[PDB]
Amino acid sequence: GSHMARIASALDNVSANVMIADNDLNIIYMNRTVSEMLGRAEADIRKQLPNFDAGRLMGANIDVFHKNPAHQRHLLANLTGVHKAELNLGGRRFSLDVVPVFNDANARLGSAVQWTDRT
Amino acid sequence: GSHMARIASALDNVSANVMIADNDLNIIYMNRTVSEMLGRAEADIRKQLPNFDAGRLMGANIDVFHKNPAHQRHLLANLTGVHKAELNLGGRRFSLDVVPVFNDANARLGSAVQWTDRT
Ligand code: HEM
Ligand code: HEM
Repeated sequence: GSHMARIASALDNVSANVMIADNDLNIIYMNRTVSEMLGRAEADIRKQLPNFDAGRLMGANIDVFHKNPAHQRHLLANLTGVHKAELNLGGRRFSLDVVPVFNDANARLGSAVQWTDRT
Repeated sequence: GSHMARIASALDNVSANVMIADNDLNIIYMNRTVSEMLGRAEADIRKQLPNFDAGRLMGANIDVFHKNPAHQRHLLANLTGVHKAELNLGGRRFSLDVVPVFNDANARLGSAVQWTDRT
């Protein structure tokens, strides 16, 4: 019944770091490699985001990590295909692959995001 | 359906190198990064598989690259969760994350494989 849960379970143990957000940009799943990766990156990320806490991402909204929350919400709300954003956080480089997820009626369910730590 | 076509399309442009095989172990989709990655690794892979051609992988059966094709077929047909294999090809190391793909009725459709070139 839940497509997001099916995708999360299938991807839980793959190499690719994958985080899944719902339509409100709440983080609802993180696979094992992404949790581990963000744990390692935590020190560096704090230099720019001092209150960032990797152990507390599940159930957090991504707003809090965005200067202008209205911008990402509009972009993300309107995605028809993959969006490749590139972030520099505290000296660390990340490529994000943002993948819009739909049901069989074309109704948007949320976003699957691949993280790649380029550094 | 087609669930595989949806998956292939959603992943066509992600960073993760992804290849998709059907129930008969025919390669039916390759995303962009996996094609490029296998193109770069072609010379080395030829040292061990002299007839390997990265440009001719689409539609090929993977039997041809396996010493005991019956082994992989049995293994793959029976997967319920991710299978993590490690390959050495012409001195190159690859991690494969093999993800069994099911429809919402639990009927197996094929296999999505993430490739990572560890070298
Ligand atoms: C939860 C950890 C996350 C952190 C720490 C983080 C941090 C950032 C930062 C620092 C920026 C740059 C602008 C700014 O700082 O105000 C940014 C931009 C952006 N974020 Fe993320 N973010 C996270 C998760 C996500 C997720 C899950 C998505 C999408 C589903 C996303 C989508 C975007 C987009 C779309 C932009 C700007 C897009 C562009 O201009 O290309 N973020 N983020
Ligand atoms: C298309 C290019 C491919 C090449 C060149 C390749 C090559 C190989 C090689 C050399 C082996 C080791 C067995 C042996 O040496 O005979 C192997 C094993 C294996 N292959 Fe692949 N293969 C490819 C694609 C795929 C795909 C798409 C799948 C999954 C659908 C797959 C699944 C496996 C599995 C399951 C094993 C055995 C894993 C284990 O026993 O741990 N291969 N492959």
